[PDB]
Parts: sequence; structure tokens; C-alpha cells
Amino acid sequence: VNSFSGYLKLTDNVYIKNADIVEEAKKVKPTVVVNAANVYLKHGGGVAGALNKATNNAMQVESDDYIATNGPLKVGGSCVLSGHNLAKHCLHVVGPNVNKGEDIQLLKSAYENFNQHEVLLAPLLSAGIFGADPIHSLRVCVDTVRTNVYLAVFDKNLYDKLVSSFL
Ligand SMILES: OC[C@H](C[C@H]1CCOC1)Nc1ncnc2[nH]ccc12
Repeated sequence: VNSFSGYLKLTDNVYIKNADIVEEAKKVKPTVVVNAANVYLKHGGGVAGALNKATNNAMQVESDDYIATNGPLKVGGSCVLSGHNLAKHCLHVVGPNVNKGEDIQLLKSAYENFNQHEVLLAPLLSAGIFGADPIHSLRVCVDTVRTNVYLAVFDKNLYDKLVSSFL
């Protein structure tokens, strides 16, 4: 039993809700919140901009030190950093950004990072400003993640389409 509330169950391990991931994290304080990161950990917009703003830019400060030491992530890769005031940990995961021409096949690799954590609060990878089809992203999530994932979908209209179109 965990403290996630109001989710629709899609499969044995995937749950979904129309919610703002920032507000969900502040309420639940999950062990792991997933950020929709880029390889430079430059948290400008979308989920990343929102999570960082909620940390008063502490996420960006920590991320800049991480990059200075380690260099950029790979598309499809991840790193674990602090969750600041939102969660114990933040798993920064880089899905492919279709608006950069990146290979959508890398979306499965991106979701594989979730399997290293027993329970996660997460967005749909490569959705929103990353330019991928969210229905496809949800499909890849369900077919790749085996650990317990609680998906927050910001847009109510998209959420309803995701639920009603889910196979
Ligand atoms: O893939 C990133 C998704 C895409 C959007 C497009 C419409 O709904 C989902 N973004 C987010 N999902 C959940 N919480 C969020 N808070 C701020 C941004 C955000």
C-alpha cells in the first residue's frame, strides 16, 4: 500500500491520473519523481521547467554541477539526483525529442530506466514539448516498465483521450 490517490489502474503495474506532477509530488513526496530531462539538464520548460521552478532553482544548481563533473547524459539515459522539496530522489530521464530529429526508438530505452526503481511518479516521456505522440508513449511505458509507475498527465483532454483509447 502507498499514498497515491485517485489513479485509474491500467495494468498490473501502471496507473494514470489527470494531474500536475509538481502538485502531486508536493502532496505525495514520493521516493522517486521522474523529470523529463534533456542531455544538458537544462530545465527550461515543460515538466523540467516546472519541477525546477518548484525547487526555487536548486534543481538547476545541482544539475549544473553534475554536468560540469560528468558531461551530458545520453538520449535514452538517466541520472539520479536529489528530489529537493518534491521527493526523496529525482530520476532525470532523457526521452528522444522529436523536435530535434531524435530516434523515437530510443523511447523504450528511456523507459527502461524506470525498472531500476520499485515505485515512481512520472510523466509520459517524450510527450508535450518533446513532440512525440502521447498515445504511443503510454503504450511504450506499459510494454516496458515492470515496476510500479504512477503517471501524471497534465492535460485533461489528453488524459481522457489516453484512457478512452487505451488497449
Ligand atoms: O511529457 C511531458 C508532459 C506533457 C503534457 C502535455 C499535456 O499533458 C501532459 N508534461 C507534464 N505532465 C505532467 N505534469 C506536468 N507539469 C508540467 C508539465 C507537465
